[PDB]
Amino acid sequence: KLHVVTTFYPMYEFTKQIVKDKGDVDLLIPSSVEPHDWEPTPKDIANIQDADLFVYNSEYMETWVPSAEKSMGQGHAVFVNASKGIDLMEGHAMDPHVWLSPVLAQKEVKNITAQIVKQDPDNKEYYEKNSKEYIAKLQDLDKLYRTTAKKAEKKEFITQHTAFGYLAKEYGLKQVPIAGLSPDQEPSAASLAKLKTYAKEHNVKVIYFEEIASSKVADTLASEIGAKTEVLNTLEGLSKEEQDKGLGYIDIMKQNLDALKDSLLV
Ligand SMILES: [Mn+2]
Repeated sequence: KLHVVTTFYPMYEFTKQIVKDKGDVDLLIPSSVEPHDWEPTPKDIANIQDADLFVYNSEYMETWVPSAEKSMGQGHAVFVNASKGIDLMEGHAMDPHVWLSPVLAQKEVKNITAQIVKQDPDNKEYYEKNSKEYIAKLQDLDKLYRTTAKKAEKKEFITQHTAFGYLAKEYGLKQVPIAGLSPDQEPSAASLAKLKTYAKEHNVKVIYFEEIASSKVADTLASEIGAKTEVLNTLEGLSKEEQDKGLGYIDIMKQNLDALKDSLLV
């Protein structure tokens, strides 16, 4: 019966994970479209005040929320951000990718459970039960990263993006991004020469990207940088396959650790 509306995927799962069958949860941003820039339509705005609660990640993430809450009211859906209580981090422009930390993730699950139990105090034990059980999985997940990081002597991983800033900090890891580096078009002669030398003094083995690397790129990097390319994705979205496959936060996050391994445990 409880109706909750969420922004992008990770917010959706956390919520549903604690609510399960006791509530109808949906996601405004379909898992296959950039959430960062996504902008709501009048229809979406309606469904928000239409629901019992609206869950979002951070005002620095879904930058359209603050405007939405104002142009709506309180009698309608009760807004609730999961990043509430998280000291954020060095992004003015803050870094909203906190859910990419199994620890901060737990926090969000707590922050959401709160508003959930409040809104529907009857099913209190239920929501509470599920919540604890997910925080467990999340903690079981945290052990892995915390174990692999200890057994790792690399402590640093090169990337093309930088959404993994909170995952690094949580495990004394260093996320070193590169200049003009895209998974689509290969780097410029000037950039490549810059990255190339950086790999000579860091014995760089793998380079991660937001999505799969194209032929050109994946190839050039091999010969030129003499390195490979791995994914390491932000649970910002899910491929149609993963959806039908069920692969979620814990699943896709485990994938992310694997890739890391092929660099940390060298
Ligand atoms: Mn992002």
